[PDB]
Amino acid sequence: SSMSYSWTGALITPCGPEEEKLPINPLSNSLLRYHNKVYCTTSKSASQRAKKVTFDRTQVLDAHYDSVLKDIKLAASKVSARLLTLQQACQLTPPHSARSKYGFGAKEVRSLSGRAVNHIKSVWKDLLEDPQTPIPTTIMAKNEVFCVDPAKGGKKPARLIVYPDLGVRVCEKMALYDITQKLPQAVMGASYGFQYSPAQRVEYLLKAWAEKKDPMGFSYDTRHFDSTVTERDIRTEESIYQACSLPEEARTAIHSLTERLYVGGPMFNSKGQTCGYRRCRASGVLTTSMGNTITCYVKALAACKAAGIVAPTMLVCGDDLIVISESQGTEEDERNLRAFTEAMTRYSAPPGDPPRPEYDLELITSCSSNVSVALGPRGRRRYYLTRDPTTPLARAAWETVRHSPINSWLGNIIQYAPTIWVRMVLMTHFFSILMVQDTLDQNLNFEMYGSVYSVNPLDLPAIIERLHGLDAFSMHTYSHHELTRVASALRKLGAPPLRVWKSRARAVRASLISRGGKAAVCGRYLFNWAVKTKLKLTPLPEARLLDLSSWFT
RNA sequence: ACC
Ligand SMILES: O=c1ccn([C@@H]2O[C@H](COP(=O)(O)OP(=O)(O)O)[C@@H](O)[C@H]2O)c(=O)[nH]1
Ligand SMILES: [Cl-]
Ligand SMILES: [Mn+2]
Ligand SMILES: [Mn+2]
Repeated sequence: SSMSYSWTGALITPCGPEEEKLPINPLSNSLLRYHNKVYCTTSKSASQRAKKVTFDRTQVLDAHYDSVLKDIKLAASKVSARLLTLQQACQLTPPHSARSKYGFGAKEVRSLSGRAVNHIKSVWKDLLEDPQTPIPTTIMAKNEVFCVDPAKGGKKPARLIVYPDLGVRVCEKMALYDITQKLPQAVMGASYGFQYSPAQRVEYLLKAWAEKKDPMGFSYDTRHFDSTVTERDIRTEESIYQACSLPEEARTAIHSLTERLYVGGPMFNSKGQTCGYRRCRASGVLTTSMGNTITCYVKALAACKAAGIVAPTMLVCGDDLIVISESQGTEEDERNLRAFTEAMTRYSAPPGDPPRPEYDLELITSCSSNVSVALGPRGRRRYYLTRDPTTPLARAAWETVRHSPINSWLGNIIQYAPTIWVRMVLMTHFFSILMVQDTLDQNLNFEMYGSVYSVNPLDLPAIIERLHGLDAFSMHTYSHHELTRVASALRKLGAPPLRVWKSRARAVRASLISRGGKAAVCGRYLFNWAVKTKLKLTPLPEARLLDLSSWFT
């Protein structure tokens, strides 16, 4: 039995000055009017979060768990992984990664400066030689943007981010980067959710649904997952990494990282003051995503067995889970789900919201998204991935000296291209703004899973065809759920309604077309929905030539 | 902060 955290009373402090909202939002004040509703989480609310994630865990495992873990270790044993060289690990450091306390930053790391390389040499040697001394961490509040929600308390408190010095972060990669690239896929196979594009995720869920004689589905998410992860879960994570075939030196670093960093340690705020002690997942270590996903998978698969879920097909992404299985009748389904939740709760993975069984695929939300349905160019049902557009619209209106929301618009257009809210609202706004700026042909960054991809706005039609298919330009007759949710979100943020967007889009389309070239292709393909007499849209040659593999894997 |  253990407390997730203990605290000294020292504040969780900010890094520098927190971003200020301005009196005019010139890029987004034609998108929506209720800018008062759009806020960024700050260190100010960090103490409120701290309180909500500090609690006593008392975990109890059973034979279901023991049996699943056994099978996972076995599957792990088929993996061979290597150390990264110090230098390879250095080059995987993101360009703005928070600098070391020891006199260098990401720039020096990525260029293999001598002082940075030498410091990292001594960090690595010290990991091989001291398997015990706790490694210090910094605790920080995440800054992210949401729309106020009266129901859910108004403003969400900032999540807590916990990470070690840059020098240690490089070492983590040396020991574990290769494992992060191989282990989840080896132990989960098709259940590993991170490997799928939106269309592929959709295809997978539909496939799973059609395979059952009488399907039932549900989603699950753990409340404050990192805080629920126990010291023992983390040692079990090690035992799973150690089941791979590894060179001896990696075994030793992995063990030291586990005991000195991953299982816990002292936390300092940005001012250097002792803040607390952690006995749970540090979100910010290399193993955050792999560890979350695997430990979620272990618990959830064991809980399925404990609950009597028949013929489970799982999709797991971090602490986000969908299970599609054979219905045993709604009465047993409901009982089985309570047993599932009970087992997860024993396993120290308690729910934010209790799960419930569903028998219609539209009604299952996971990873903030859900499958919906519309009609394609030949009048066939077409399934696609959508989500509540509230957060995307709020982020679309985050505009400060330090931050442009244009990249946000782009990321949503790519990921959610077939949706009614992207097609009618975000595409219309994006193209209008860039045209008026005369920056249509300037490349933008599309950010995904921490990676960044340079995209030209005028290549979107090819990109969208490749990622979502040509159907993405002719979806119509969207679902009641989706029409309702979109209209409501637009009202809530003070944006024009869909019919006004349709009028704006007509004019955006005509302006694009009038420019000829790739712009006119954007107009014809991306806004064929806006005109009375549809055009016949044919496969784009450039789309065949595209390889977008890495974007969603 | 990590993916
Ligand atoms: O910016 C983020 C968001 C989430 N997570 C990790 O993913 C887990 C699940 O996140 P979720 O969105 O379900 O929120 P939580 O379960 O933390 O309340 C977290 O506990 C973190 O370990 C993270 O590392 N960074
Ligand atoms: Cl069709
Ligand atoms: Mn969660
Ligand atoms: Mn989650």
